[PDB]
Amino acid sequence: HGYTSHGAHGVAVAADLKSTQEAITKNLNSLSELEVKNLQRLSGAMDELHNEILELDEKVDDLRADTISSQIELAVLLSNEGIINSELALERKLKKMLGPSAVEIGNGCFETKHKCNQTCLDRIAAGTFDAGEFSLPTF
Amino acid sequence: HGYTSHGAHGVAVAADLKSTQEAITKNLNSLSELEVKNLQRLSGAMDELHNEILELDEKVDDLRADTISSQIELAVLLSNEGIINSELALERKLKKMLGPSAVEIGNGCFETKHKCNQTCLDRIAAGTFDAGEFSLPTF
Amino acid sequence: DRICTGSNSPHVVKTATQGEVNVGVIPLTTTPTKSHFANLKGTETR
Amino acid sequence: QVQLVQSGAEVKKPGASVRVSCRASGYIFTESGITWVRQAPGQGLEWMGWISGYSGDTKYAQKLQGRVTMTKDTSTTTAYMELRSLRYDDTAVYYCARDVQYSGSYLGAYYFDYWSP
Amino acid sequence: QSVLTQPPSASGTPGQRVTISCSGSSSNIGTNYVYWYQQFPGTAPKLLIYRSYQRPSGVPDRFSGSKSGSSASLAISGLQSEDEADYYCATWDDSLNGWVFGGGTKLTVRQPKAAPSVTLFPPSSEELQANKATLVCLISDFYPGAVTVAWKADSSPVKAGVETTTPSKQSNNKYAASSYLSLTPEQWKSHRSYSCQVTHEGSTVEKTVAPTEC
Repeated sequence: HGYTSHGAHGVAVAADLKSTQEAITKNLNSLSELEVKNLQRLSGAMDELHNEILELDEKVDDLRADTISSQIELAVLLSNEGIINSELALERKLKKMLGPSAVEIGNGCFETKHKCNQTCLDRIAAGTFDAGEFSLPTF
Repeated sequence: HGYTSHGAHGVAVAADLKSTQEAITKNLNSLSELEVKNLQRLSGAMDELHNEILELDEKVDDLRADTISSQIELAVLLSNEGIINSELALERKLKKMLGPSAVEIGNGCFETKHKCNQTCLDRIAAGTFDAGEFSLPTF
Repeated sequence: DRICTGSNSPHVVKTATQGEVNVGVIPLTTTPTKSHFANLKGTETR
Repeated sequence: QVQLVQSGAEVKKPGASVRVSCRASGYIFTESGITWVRQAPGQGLEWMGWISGYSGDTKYAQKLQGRVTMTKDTSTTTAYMELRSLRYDDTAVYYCARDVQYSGSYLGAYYFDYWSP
Repeated sequence: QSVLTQPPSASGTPGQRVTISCSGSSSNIGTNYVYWYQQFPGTAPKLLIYRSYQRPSGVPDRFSGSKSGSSASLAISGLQSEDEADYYCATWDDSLNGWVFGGGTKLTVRQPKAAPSVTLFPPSSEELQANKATLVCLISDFYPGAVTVAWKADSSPVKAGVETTTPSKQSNNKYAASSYLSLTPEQWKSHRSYSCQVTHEGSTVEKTVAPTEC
């Protein structure tokens, strides 16, 4: 994810590393550390003798697998919801270093009173942009 | 939670009671009213005679405790998510009584054209602030 | 004049959407201790 | 008045056995138990085991399983401890004590109260 | 070697508050109730504190029970002369499937604390001719009357053939005690040196003999 510059100077493009670094893997590890008990044949069972008990065993197994599955599905659904809704913060970081020298367009864009070339944009990407250089009100 | 005033008049500090009053306890009561069935020894069991049945009992107990635990953990996780994400509304209440006499900084701050002392700030905390007194456009 | 909105966060809590976060915390848990048996409140106990 | 009265002092050659008696008074024997604790001269306390006055159920200290036996007699409200194969390490004072627990697994959720002389 | 660890000695001037610690593990004090017993010489122990914090009837509020993790503690405030006794902590231990006792702490409340005099006797020539050997370690003039004794063959511990007496109030209300290390002449001859070290109030006084010297 990144930022773009327009004007008669051409079209400049830059990227933000903190956003990218923040961006899912941790989420996955969280999903992957889930642990659940084993479900094996019970030891006094005896296929020939006690079938009924055995049928109930089968029942408890199936029921387990089902429930635990539902739970997982939920965890995932929630997780995906977060990942997609989070996709607007960069906007706020850009607004931070301007001053009211630009207006909020709502398009995720601003209109700056000066012009911004590539070298100018890399400095905003690095977060080192503060303009008294183009002399306009500073936050 | 509250609001702060800066200037050559010193630094004023005030608190908002509705935010504080709104602020977790209800959430806790909601968590605490959860009720679940008992899980005791079954009455026809007989330790000596029917062990296999008994082993299955054990199985159903363990499985229950596990599932219900997962469910709870979820409820809590969700609840905490809400509590932390909610932490930005005060901003909107302050913006309400100004007029466009101040600009949104995005820092959670505004720049007012007049000066505000302690007595002036307590009136915004009380929500009684409307400025025709400092005569500027009224909402 | 500028008007703004306004700590140490050693306690950690678990959350499904935000992962593990630093916060204070209200504990919901206890590890009870082994004691002798007694009479169940509302009920006969044989 | 809760009383415990034991048998007289004993002296034995190594390899023989001792039966120590413990008669109970002043409480409902059949709803309590007896533990036994011993004390080597000038030393600490060693738990030996417990027996129910309700069921005769017993639990002995791991080091003394095999060598020790406890029994009890509801009629005379008396408990007995037998220690076999005496060695010089068995020289000690033997206390009995009223134990509050009398049924269920013996797991130290209860405690013992009054000690005999 | 006790499962619960109690200091051998605790002390305080009359009126002061002294504490006695008791140190265990997860299987015992960590998961179980603690009990305290008080014993005067030649008497049955008596229940002093039960279920970690409770007082039986008769037991003054001067006695107080505490517990934190795998350690418990007995606090005796307003210390008085009649509190001179031995104090034992006990809890169930789920690992050993039985009750366990601390080693017992002796509580001394009327004299300045004095370090022990130690004198160590090698075996006599007479005794060695009878094919026997005994090391005699005599301990005297210490107060309060609680010491622990350790022996060394050269610089490695010896536990076999050691007999220590309980300490005995002596001629001046101080305390004395003795300890013996029985050896074969064979053993005695095979070491450069032997030691008797006496620990008293967290302080050790050592004495050494060498077979070769006279």
